[PDB]
Amino acid sequence: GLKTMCECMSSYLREQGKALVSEEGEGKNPVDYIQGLLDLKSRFDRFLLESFNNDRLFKQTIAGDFEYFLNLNSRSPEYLSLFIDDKLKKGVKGLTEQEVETILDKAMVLFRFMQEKDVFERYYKQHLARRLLTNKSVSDDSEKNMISKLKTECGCQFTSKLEGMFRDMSISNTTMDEFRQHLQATGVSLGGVDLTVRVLTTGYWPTQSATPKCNIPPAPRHAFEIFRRFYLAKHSGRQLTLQHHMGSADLNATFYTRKHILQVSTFQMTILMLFNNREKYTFEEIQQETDIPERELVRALQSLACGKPTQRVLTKEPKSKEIENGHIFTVNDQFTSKLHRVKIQTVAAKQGESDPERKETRQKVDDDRKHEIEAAIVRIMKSRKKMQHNVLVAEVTQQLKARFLPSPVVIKKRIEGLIEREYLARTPEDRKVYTYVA
Amino acid sequence: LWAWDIVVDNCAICRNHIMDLCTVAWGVCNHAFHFHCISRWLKTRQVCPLDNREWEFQKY
Repeated sequence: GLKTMCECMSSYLREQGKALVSEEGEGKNPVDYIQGLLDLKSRFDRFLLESFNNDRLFKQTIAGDFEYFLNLNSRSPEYLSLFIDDKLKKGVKGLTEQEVETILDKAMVLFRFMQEKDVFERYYKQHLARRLLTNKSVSDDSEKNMISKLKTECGCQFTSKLEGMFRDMSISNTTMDEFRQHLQATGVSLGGVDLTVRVLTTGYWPTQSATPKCNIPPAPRHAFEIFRRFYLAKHSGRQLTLQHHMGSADLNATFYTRKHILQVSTFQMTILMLFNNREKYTFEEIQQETDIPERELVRALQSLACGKPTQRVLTKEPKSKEIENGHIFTVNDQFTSKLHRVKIQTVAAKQGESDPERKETRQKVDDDRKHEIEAAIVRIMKSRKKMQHNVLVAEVTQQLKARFLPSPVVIKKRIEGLIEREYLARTPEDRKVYTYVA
Repeated sequence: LWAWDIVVDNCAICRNHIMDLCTVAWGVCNHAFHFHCISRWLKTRQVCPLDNREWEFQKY
């Protein structure tokens, strides 16, 4: 008799969840979406605890329904990562320590319900890397505690890679800070700009596959040479990843009244140097001489002349949504400004990624996961030194369930590659015969 | 400062063939290992037969 109402409530909850997470309409706020899921979960928990006095069957039913309707959205983990990242960011409504802890506990509980935890882990790593690069950390100890709690909730086997990556990132950040401090004590420098030395290895970091190249002016060239010399004087032979794709610096540059510190991006740095040294530079010539991305050029144009009237000292032709070739602009420092330092506001749009960019990132993550699964598949066969056609598939699926979803194609590819690369002493023709070589 | 030479064919005995199936990870001497060697020493075998000595890499 207790069963009969379970079906009805499960159906109602499933319909409500499907309606809430439906794709009808666009521009859904990830923060509002996660808030709605949290509110629904809280309402269900209150209903279960109040009237159903913590019944096991109802808990199992609601857990099954949540697992069913949670993975209906492929992009859902990314919004979860954004919600758990911006909330931890400073200035998020001034959340108290208890409130932050409760929000993190709820986020960890939801992360337990996600079927595909690999995408969630990748998104969390990317968000953590972005927050670290944002140079706006609220509490590093709080972030470490949240990471440890999430790893404990998700399981040691599943989150060992995430914990190792977080420890490696923390160690790399500490080493970079120590190296910068030593170089400063080194009784030397390369131009007096802000020590934004991102000389860190990209072995286990979420570095972009493409490294933009920025036209280094004579001052930027001297700064790069000095930085390279200091790095050689710190670790000879070793060369960490210090690409200028996201290079940042803080220096005072005058284009030819009041002294101001200019803050520009890596792509905008070439344009500023061209305007600081030369008088008239065409947009096409500047882009050709710097090879800046079209999106980067558009963002720089929007943040330079299309922004606030107080910082609108140049009238680009045309300074609108459209981009016109040969846009002649001049950096007029005589214009009246309010802020002492001219810092370009960061382009922080709504949480999310471009559809082609998101698809490419998902494809890369899936390829990496498939490669890791293929590599780990041979480990199961090597541990038992023997496996069958179904036995190997079952063993692979045992280790490829929490992190991702096992596929027969991946198992077949791993079996073929074991014979091909001679890593394992198996035979592609004889599936029953399986052994280990390496 | 210094270029990275991980040997396109093979840096040393790796037992992984010249392929990505079996560079980013730093070597023991901080001179970088082969792409096949790094992949073999990452998660392929418990005992790394890819850099003579056991190779596990560190740092992000």
